[PDB]
Amino acid sequence: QQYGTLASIAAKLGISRTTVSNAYNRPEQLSAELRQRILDTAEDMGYAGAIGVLLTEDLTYAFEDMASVDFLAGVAQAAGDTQLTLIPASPASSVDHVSAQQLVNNAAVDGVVIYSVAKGDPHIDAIRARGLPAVIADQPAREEGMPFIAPNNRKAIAPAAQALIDAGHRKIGILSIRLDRANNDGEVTRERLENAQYQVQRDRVRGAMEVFIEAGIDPGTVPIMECWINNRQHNFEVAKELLETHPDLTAVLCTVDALAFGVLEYLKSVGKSAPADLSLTGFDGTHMALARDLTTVIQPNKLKGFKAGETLLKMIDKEYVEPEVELETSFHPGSTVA
Repeated sequence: QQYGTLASIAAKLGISRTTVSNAYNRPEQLSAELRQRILDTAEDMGYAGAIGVLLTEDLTYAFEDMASVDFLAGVAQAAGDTQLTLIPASPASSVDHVSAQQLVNNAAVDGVVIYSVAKGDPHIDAIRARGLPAVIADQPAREEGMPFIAPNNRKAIAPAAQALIDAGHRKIGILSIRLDRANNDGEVTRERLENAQYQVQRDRVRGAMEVFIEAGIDPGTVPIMECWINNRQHNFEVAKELLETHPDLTAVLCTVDALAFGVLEYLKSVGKSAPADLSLTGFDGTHMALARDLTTVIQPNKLKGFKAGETLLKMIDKEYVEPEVELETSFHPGSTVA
């Protein structure tokens, strides 16, 4: 729309903004000819169902995890006057198909945007069994009949791990969020990582590790901790444990900006800061990350959401959509280098 629209219309016609307003709210205040002129001039100026989003997190996540809120803004922009229904799906390993299928079959939507769900998640199968048009964002990749939108994580993370190596860091630690259904906080074992169903996490860990290996670092020396639940409180805890357990670490590479902030809130509690005491990297590029000028990987989350919702709507409208789209990311040198 853009600010001052009524004033512009009045200016172009040499009348008052109230004159223009009356054309809309008080037609009787002016002649049928001036009303038409105001309306046409407005024209020259350019002046039904519901879709869902399956979140394998607590409904709060959609409003407290800033990366997800930027994504959803994007889905909100594609869907115009379309009702948007957030569907809270439990990520617990106890969930079976009957539970997932009842949740899904009771979602009053014409389509669903699957947001960052583990590969092999029973909700995915439930959606397929219902034949609900669906688009996937971030993960899971390679689902038949379900368009996929995401950046190449193994590659998008390279610039961050590389930046750490270029500053001569070798005692590096890694932090991640949920890697699998079976709950796990703290140390991540090779087995949990290798069998991780939460691609993105697994792939961002892998891509970073691949850059460290090329640097000479032996994988077994790089500690990897995780927090099953992604909270401000858990991000803090998992950061304390890693730095408290491996005090010799000079840098910490995070799979998500949130984790980096848990590392900053932790360093802060012990009088330290970053860099100086510790070099850290993030991934996402949230508004807060950029304000702190955190070294991180910028990901266009709002665009990812817009393409997601658009792809969904075109699907429901029997339009053509690309089966796979790779979103580009860009490294943000930031100021947590040293």
